[PDB]
Amino acid sequence: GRYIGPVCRLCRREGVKLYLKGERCYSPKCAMERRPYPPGQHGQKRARRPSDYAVRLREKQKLRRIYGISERQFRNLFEEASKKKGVTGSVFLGLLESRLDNVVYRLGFAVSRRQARQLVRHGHITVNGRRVDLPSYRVRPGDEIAVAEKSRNLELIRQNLEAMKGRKVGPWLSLDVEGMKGKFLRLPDREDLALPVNEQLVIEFYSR
Amino acid sequence: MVKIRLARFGSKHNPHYRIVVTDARRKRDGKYIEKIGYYDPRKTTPDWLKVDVERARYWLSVGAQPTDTARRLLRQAGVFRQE
Amino acid sequence: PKKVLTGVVVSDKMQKTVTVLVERQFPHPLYGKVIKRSKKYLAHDPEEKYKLGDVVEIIESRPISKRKRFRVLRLVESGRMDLVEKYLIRRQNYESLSK
Amino acid sequence: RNLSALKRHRQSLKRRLRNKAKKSAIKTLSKKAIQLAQEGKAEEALKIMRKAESLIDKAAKGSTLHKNAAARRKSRLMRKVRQLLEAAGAPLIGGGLSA
RNA sequence: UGGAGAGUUUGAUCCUGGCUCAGGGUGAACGCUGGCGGCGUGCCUAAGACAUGCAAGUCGUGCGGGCCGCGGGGUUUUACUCCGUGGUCAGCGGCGGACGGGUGAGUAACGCGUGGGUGACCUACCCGGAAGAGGGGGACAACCCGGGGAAACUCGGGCUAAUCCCCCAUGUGGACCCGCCCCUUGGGGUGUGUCCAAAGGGCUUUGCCCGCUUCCGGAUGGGCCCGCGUCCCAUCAGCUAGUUGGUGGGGUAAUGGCCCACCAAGGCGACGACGGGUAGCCGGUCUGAGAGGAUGGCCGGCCACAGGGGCACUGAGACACGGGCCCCACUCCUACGGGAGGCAGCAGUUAGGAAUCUUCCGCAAUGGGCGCAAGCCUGACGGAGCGACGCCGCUUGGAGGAAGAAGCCCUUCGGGGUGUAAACUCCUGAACCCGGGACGAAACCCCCGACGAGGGGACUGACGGUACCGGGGUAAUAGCGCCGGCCAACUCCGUGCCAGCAGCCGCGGUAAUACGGAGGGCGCGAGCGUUACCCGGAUUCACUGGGCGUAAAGGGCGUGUAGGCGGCCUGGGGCGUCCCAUGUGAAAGACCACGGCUCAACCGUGGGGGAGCGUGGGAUACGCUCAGGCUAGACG
Ligand SMILES: [K+]
Ligand SMILES: [K+]
Ligand SMILES: [K+]
Ligand SMILES: [K+]
Ligand SMILES: [K+]
Ligand SMILES: [K+]
Ligand SMILES: [K+]
Ligand SMILES: [K+]
Ligand SMILES: [K+]
Ligand SMILES: [K+]
Ligand SMILES: [K+]
Ligand SMILES: [K+]
Ligand SMILES: [Mg+2]
Ligand SMILES: [Mg+2]
Ligand SMILES: [Mg+2]
Ligand SMILES: [Mg+2]
Ligand SMILES: [Mg+2]
Ligand SMILES: [Mg+2]
Ligand SMILES: [Mg+2]
Ligand SMILES: [Mg+2]
Ligand SMILES: [Mg+2]
Ligand SMILES: [Mg+2]
Ligand SMILES: [Mg+2]
Ligand SMILES: [Mg+2]
Ligand SMILES: [Mg+2]
Ligand SMILES: [Mg+2]
Ligand SMILES: [Mg+2]
Ligand SMILES: [Mg+2]
Ligand SMILES: [Mg+2]
Ligand SMILES: [Mg+2]
Ligand SMILES: [Mg+2]
Ligand SMILES: [Mg+2]
Ligand SMILES: [Mg+2]
Ligand SMILES: [Mg+2]
Ligand SMILES: [Mg+2]
Ligand SMILES: [Mg+2]
Ligand SMILES: [Mg+2]
Ligand SMILES: [Mg+2]
Ligand SMILES: [Mg+2]
Ligand SMILES: [Mg+2]
Ligand SMILES: [Mg+2]
Ligand SMILES: [Mg+2]
Ligand SMILES: [Mg+2]
Ligand SMILES: [Mg+2]
Ligand SMILES: [Mg+2]
Ligand SMILES: [Mg+2]
Ligand SMILES: [Mg+2]
Ligand SMILES: [Mg+2]
Ligand SMILES: [Mg+2]
Ligand SMILES: [Mg+2]
Ligand SMILES: [Mg+2]
Ligand SMILES: [Mg+2]
Ligand SMILES: [Mg+2]
Ligand SMILES: [Mg+2]
Ligand SMILES: [Mg+2]
Ligand SMILES: [Mg+2]
Ligand SMILES: [Mg+2]
Ligand SMILES: [Mg+2]
Ligand SMILES: [Mg+2]
Ligand SMILES: [Mg+2]
Ligand SMILES: [Mg+2]
Ligand SMILES: [Mg+2]
Ligand SMILES: [Mg+2]
Ligand SMILES: [Mg+2]
Ligand SMILES: [Mg+2]
Ligand SMILES: [Mg+2]
Ligand SMILES: [Mg+2]
Ligand SMILES: [Mg+2]
Ligand SMILES: [Mg+2]
Ligand SMILES: [Mg+2]
Ligand SMILES: [Mg+2]
Ligand SMILES: [Mg+2]
Ligand SMILES: [Mg+2]
Ligand SMILES: [Mg+2]
Ligand SMILES: [Mg+2]
Ligand SMILES: [Mg+2]
Ligand SMILES: [Mg+2]
Ligand SMILES: [Mg+2]
Ligand SMILES: [Mg+2]
Ligand SMILES: [Mg+2]
Ligand SMILES: [Mg+2]
Ligand SMILES: [Mg+2]
Ligand SMILES: [Mg+2]
Ligand SMILES: [Mg+2]
Ligand SMILES: [Mg+2]
Ligand SMILES: [Mg+2]
Ligand SMILES: [Mg+2]
Ligand SMILES: [Mg+2]
Ligand SMILES: [Mg+2]
Ligand SMILES: [Mg+2]
Ligand SMILES: [Mg+2]
Ligand SMILES: [Mg+2]
Ligand SMILES: [Mg+2]
Ligand SMILES: [Mg+2]
Ligand SMILES: [Mg+2]
Ligand SMILES: [Mg+2]
Ligand SMILES: [Mg+2]
Ligand SMILES: [Mg+2]
Ligand SMILES: [Mg+2]
Ligand SMILES: [Mg+2]
Ligand SMILES: [Mg+2]
Ligand SMILES: [Mg+2]
Ligand SMILES: [Mg+2]
Ligand SMILES: [Mg+2]
Ligand SMILES: [Mg+2]
Ligand SMILES: [Mg+2]
Ligand SMILES: [Mg+2]
Ligand SMILES: [Mg+2]
Ligand SMILES: [Mg+2]
Ligand SMILES: [Mg+2]
Ligand SMILES: [Mg+2]
Ligand SMILES: [Mg+2]
Ligand SMILES: [Mg+2]
Ligand SMILES: [Mg+2]
Ligand SMILES: [Mg+2]
Ligand SMILES: [Mg+2]
Ligand SMILES: [Mg+2]
Ligand SMILES: [Mg+2]
Ligand SMILES: [Mg+2]
Ligand SMILES: [Mg+2]
Ligand SMILES: [Mg+2]
Ligand SMILES: [Mg+2]
Ligand SMILES: [Mg+2]
Ligand SMILES: [Mg+2]
Ligand SMILES: [Mg+2]
Ligand SMILES: [Mg+2]
Ligand SMILES: [Zn+2]
Repeated sequence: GRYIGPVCRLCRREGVKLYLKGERCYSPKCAMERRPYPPGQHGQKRARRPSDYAVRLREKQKLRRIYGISERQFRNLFEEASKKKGVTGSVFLGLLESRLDNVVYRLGFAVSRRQARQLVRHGHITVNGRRVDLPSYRVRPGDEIAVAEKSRNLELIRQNLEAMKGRKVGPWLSLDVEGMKGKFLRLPDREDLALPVNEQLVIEFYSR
Repeated sequence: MVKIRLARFGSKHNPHYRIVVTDARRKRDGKYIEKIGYYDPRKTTPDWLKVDVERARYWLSVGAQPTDTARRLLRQAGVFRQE
Repeated sequence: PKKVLTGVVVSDKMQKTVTVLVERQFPHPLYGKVIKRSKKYLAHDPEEKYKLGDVVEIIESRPISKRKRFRVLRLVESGRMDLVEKYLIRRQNYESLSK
Repeated sequence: RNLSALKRHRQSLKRRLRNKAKKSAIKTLSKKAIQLAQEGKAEEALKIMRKAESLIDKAAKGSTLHKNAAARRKSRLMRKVRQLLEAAGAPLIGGGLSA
């Protein structure tokens, strides 16, 4: 499914500016920079005080639509995190960040997460030399996420890695722009992520 | 008679065998007496064949009969080597 | 180990056989209360040595007959007719509840 | 329209007649000897008991009168014979029975 | 490393209380929709009825033949006959047909689970050890002849071989009676007496191989017995004649009242007998914070069954699914006399049903049977096919793109919404098109060595030109439910207690956010809903964890049986209780870690577990028991 369709309507409905197109969510064209109200005929009307279930559902939907992961994989990852020892929320965020498509996005190979998903699915991304075409692939600490030697001549990768010159990467990632590769150093901490999501709200949403 | 044979435990197109001591009259995946090794025919890992040599020698001393494949795998593990 | 029980001879009216009543205490599986159950075993007395009221040990044995699978190991203590009277009163109460 | 395992059936029939015969002899001889043990004719009694024991063991050679059931029949025969001669005495021929 | 509640009785409140919802689950079915792959899974009903094919055979290295054919001999020719050889056919004989496979009928039971007993037992093949195999004789098939029958098939006569059957001998040894010793249920030893053994075949031929016989042991498999546990109804309270026990027998591998004679009058039951109903049981599985509740499909273990009922034969082993006999129902053949048959084996047909698959491929892999071996058989199995039935992975594009096309819907007529959504611009390349193209497969076997160890060599792929790799390469399925509250999502029109909706509360009789349609929105997404069922919430059968003055609930009262419960002190026992050690707790599953399919599902390896029960030892505060003592309870 992948929800494929309009994206900045989620930028509007969630009330927080999301980055689903990469660019144009920074440019004054996101429609969140100019239309912050939710979509539909009844978007500009006075909003009623939402229920607690409303708040938790909206927060979980925000966190899910940020990564573009379906409800099935999302709930499975949450249950997997809850089975493990440690804080459920931080482990859940580390699991979501460990996805191959999200790592490709974080490493600057793609401008958006869905563009990264298409780059992975089409075999333009390799892991430790071997080609991997699975967005749900879990990257372990130490894996070298590289670009296919046959794909390093493509225009989009040239553009993205030409813009990545001088740009800093996450504290848990390393980037080699000349070799067009990177390394997943460690699992990111909660302080490492600046996501506008309260993970405890999602934990309480699935606690029901 | 009691025999030393292989039992199939992997999934479809993914065969994984247990070198096992069991009565011949039972099904090949049924209740065996003892697992004395394991064998991976596709060589997926560097350790794709392990045999408990002393236990195999015991079961051969008491009168177990291995299959041709089982005897081959045991011979590869030096069960019969008397050098 | 062959099971060894201890009970009371409550019937010597058979030939070379005695009815040994054996009690046992155990906690209830759900309610935890220590409850007391009992069972009568037909034990082999090849010498008619044991009489009514005798508290005797009983040993698991090769089957002597149908329902007779135990022998009398030894005599724990001599005739105490109090437990026999208790059993007989428990049996006599059955005639009072018919219709 | 059936398979030739019927052969097995045929064989069984033969073996049946092979077994029923031997047993029918043994029993017969047994009775005879016991009669002579009741009437006191110890010589002929033991002389026939020897042949009966021989037939018992020979039938035990095959599948007719196989494992220690044959020893059971021999035991009962020799016991009954020695007991019946003890009601008369004089084990003349001194055959199967030990001194 | 684990626990959420909400709606609803009232004008309003608190409580009690039921109903309902949010969650998870399924061998599912039904509606709408429906793209790919991997792994799983798929008659829950009629244990109804079945066409058809296959599913259990194999050994010429146990034995003699028939038929068809060839070659070489004794003969001058003929007749007759001898030897060798090929194919085929059954027969005699051995092993296997008791495994594997199917199913849940029946069973409330030593059936199963669990822990023990067997001094009361068996175990073909296999392994280790000791010893032996001498001589003679006989029969039935095949085959030949004749008869009966429509058939199935059957009867009589005659010839013959053997690893077929029998006799005598040898007695390593074993079996039995009796006696003695040890041991203690029928265990082990010893003496006399008696009884019991055998089979040959093949060669690389006088030396080995496959075997045979007796015995002891191992190993494996099993039989029987016992403690404890195992659903509902007491609107089932009394049950029992082989019934309970004894003696002696029969029977079995073995105990047993299993069976039979005779004798005794016992045995069972509110601690639920007997009866009725229901139901294979378990490892596990689903749910649950747990306790518990529910369940026993796939896989694994044990049981039982093979159209219904009964029964023996053969055998190490069967009361024998594809063996036999009889009775019953059914179907088919029938010359009406009589016969044949048994998918709950694989696939398939039909019936029933809401519903459950291919009359597929293969002997390559693993396993099984027979054989020295070659090899043969194997619908066990390994695969493929069909079905969103489940689980997992993936696609229907990515980026740029207006203060914002049209259409459509609202509207204070200013405008707002569908919405960067689209068209479009650039980019990648699902599908597909080619080429390469597997792992799974190295053993049996052969050669060297010594038919050993070791070394070497060769054959063999159903899946399948599939997986996978390389190149080329097209923007290229989205649906379903919901939007009054519980519960995330609102307007317009139509309708007018009509048509309808509805899990619960409830909505509609003129302007319905609840009906129907539209626009918009919310939720999931190759799925979405519905129905059914289970657990959950439900502390609503309350052990954890509830109650009974007025909400459902104290018996009308007493006397008292069983049962439950028991003041203070000392001691003995150690039953409950507790502790240590040890055995048991199969595997799979669950948990954790690492690893293999590009990830996952799936799978492999390792680790950790654990109640219960058995055994040995220990503790004695409490409960228990026994013995004694005290007076505060009780009675006098
Ligand atoms: K009575
Ligand atoms: K209220
Ligand atoms: K004949
Ligand atoms: K002797
Ligand atoms: K044994
Ligand atoms: K409990
Ligand atoms: K059979
Ligand atoms: K390309
Ligand atoms: K070799
Ligand atoms: K490519
Ligand atoms: K109308
Ligand atoms: K409506
Ligand atoms: Mg956690
Ligand atoms: Mg946790
Ligand atoms: Mg078996
Ligand atoms: Mg190795
Ligand atoms: Mg060796
Ligand atoms: Mg007692
Ligand atoms: Mg008496
Ligand atoms: Mg008796
Ligand atoms: Mg046959
Ligand atoms: Mg045969
Ligand atoms: Mg006669
Ligand atoms: Mg804790
Ligand atoms: Mg703790
Ligand atoms: Mg009222
Ligand atoms: Mg009201
Ligand atoms: Mg009022
Ligand atoms: Mg539900
Ligand atoms: Mg549900
Ligand atoms: Mg359709
Ligand atoms: Mg459909
Ligand atoms: Mg499939
Ligand atoms: Mg299938
Ligand atoms: Mg059925
Ligand atoms: Mg069911
Ligand atoms: Mg042979
Ligand atoms: Mg011939
Ligand atoms: Mg010729
Ligand atoms: Mg002539
Ligand atoms: Mg033949
Ligand atoms: Mg079976
Ligand atoms: Mg019943
Ligand atoms: Mg038991
Ligand atoms: Mg019972
Ligand atoms: Mg048991
Ligand atoms: Mg034999
Ligand atoms: Mg034998
Ligand atoms: Mg031997
Ligand atoms: Mg002859
Ligand atoms: Mg002759
Ligand atoms: Mg002869
Ligand atoms: Mg014949
Ligand atoms: Mg002739
Ligand atoms: Mg004749
Ligand atoms: Mg001797
Ligand atoms: Mg002799
Ligand atoms: Mg013979
Ligand atoms: Mg001979
Ligand atoms: Mg010779
Ligand atoms: Mg009774
Ligand atoms: Mg007896
Ligand atoms: Mg028998
Ligand atoms: Mg009886
Ligand atoms: Mg008796
Ligand atoms: Mg009781
Ligand atoms: Mg009953
Ligand atoms: Mg039933
Ligand atoms: Mg759980
Ligand atoms: Mg549980
Ligand atoms: Mg159950
Ligand atoms: Mg089953
Ligand atoms: Mg099963
Ligand atoms: Mg049937
Ligand atoms: Mg029948
Ligand atoms: Mg029957
Ligand atoms: Mg046999
Ligand atoms: Mg027999
Ligand atoms: Mg049977
Ligand atoms: Mg039968
Ligand atoms: Mg059949
Ligand atoms: Mg017949
Ligand atoms: Mg129909
Ligand atoms: Mg199928
Ligand atoms: Mg085929
Ligand atoms: Mg095969
Ligand atoms: Mg094979
Ligand atoms: Mg299969
Ligand atoms: Mg999916
Ligand atoms: Mg776009
Ligand atoms: Mg192109
Ligand atoms: Mg290979
Ligand atoms: Mg082969
Ligand atoms: Mg040689
Ligand atoms: Mg070799
Ligand atoms: Mg091929
Ligand atoms: Mg390609
Ligand atoms: Mg709401
Ligand atoms: Mg509706
Ligand atoms: Mg419902
Ligand atoms: Mg109107
Ligand atoms: Mg209206
Ligand atoms: Mg409406
Ligand atoms: Mg719409
Ligand atoms: Mg569904
Ligand atoms: Mg419920
Ligand atoms: Mg409850
Ligand atoms: Mg609760
Ligand atoms: Mg209720
Ligand atoms: Mg309570
Ligand atoms: Mg209450
Ligand atoms: Mg009162
Ligand atoms: Mg009392
Ligand atoms: Mg009392
Ligand atoms: Mg006290
Ligand atoms: Mg008391
Ligand atoms: Mg004391
Ligand atoms: Mg104790
Ligand atoms: Mg386990
Ligand atoms: Mg659980
Ligand atoms: Mg991996
Ligand atoms: Mg433990
Ligand atoms: Mg103890
Ligand atoms: Mg003490
Ligand atoms: Mg006192
Ligand atoms: Mg007074
Ligand atoms: Zn945006």
